[PDB]
Amino acid sequence: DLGSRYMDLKPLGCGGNGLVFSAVDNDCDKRVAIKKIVPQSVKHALREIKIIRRLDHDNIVKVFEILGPSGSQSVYIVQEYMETDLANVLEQGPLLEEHARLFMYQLLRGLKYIHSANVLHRDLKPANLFINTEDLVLKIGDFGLARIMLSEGLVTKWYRSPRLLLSPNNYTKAIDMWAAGCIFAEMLTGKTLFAGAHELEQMQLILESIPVVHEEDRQELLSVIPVYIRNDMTEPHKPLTQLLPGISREAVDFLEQILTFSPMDRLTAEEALSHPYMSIYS
Ligand SMILES: CN1CCC(n2cc(Nc3ncc4nnn(-c5ccc(F)cc5C#N)c4n3)cn2)CC1
Repeated sequence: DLGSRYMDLKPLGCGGNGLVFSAVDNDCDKRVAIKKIVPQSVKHALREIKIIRRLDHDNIVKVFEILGPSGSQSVYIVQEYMETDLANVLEQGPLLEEHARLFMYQLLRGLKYIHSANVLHRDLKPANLFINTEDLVLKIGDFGLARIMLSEGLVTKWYRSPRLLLSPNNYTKAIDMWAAGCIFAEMLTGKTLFAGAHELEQMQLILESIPVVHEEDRQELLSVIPVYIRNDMTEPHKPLTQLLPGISREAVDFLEQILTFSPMDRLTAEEALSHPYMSIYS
């Protein structure tokens, strides 16, 4: 019951920072999502506020207000209420190719925007992608958004690129592109593309399906895991076509251009939108 504006406070879940509540705005009779934030946390909240406050795109969750002691402009981030998240949608099964393709287009539009603003998403995963099922609108959650320049066991590693498994602190625009490809594959199958228990099993799963076409990358992998490194890494044992058996050639071909081992062969959000597979939303 914090403030006179935000009534009927009901929990929605838990973010990587704090709790999320669902509340009704008293000014306009429309629902909002409020993030409560409980030092090193003070510096981390200051950066997050400055960024998300200046971003406004159709595929980025809208941030309405920044509050503190009960409606004063701990911190409270008031943002738009979305019907559900992608994780919830995919728990009910895979999507029709037309829906996976439409959400991928929106995800890429949202990424092209934040990348253009030199912001990246450090935690791109289906739980951070919000959906309004009637409108078929996908929006990228604000938590995780950062400038390009405790509870560790609870952070998801399944959408991490091979480069991010090898250099865990270095974040780039390309790492978001890998996660976008993993999310697309998951929308089509309903299953996690690479579901490794630890960083070692993860890399082994990717290496079973993704070709290593550069000697620099193969030399780097030979130092980390010599046993599962062959002389010809150009031909995986279980390629992407085998991991997505029911889905179309067009979709697998597009995904093969995103799920590249090296960030230098990978399509940027802008290049992926220009690809004939995405360019169909004129
Ligand atoms: C457990 N499962 C049940 C369904 C649930 N759900 C969430 C919404 N709407 C909604 N709209 C705008 C939001 N902005 N942040 N955020 C979050 C909500 C929960 C959370 F953990 C992290 C974030 C973050 N960032 C938002 N949720 C509708 N249903 C998701 C969690």
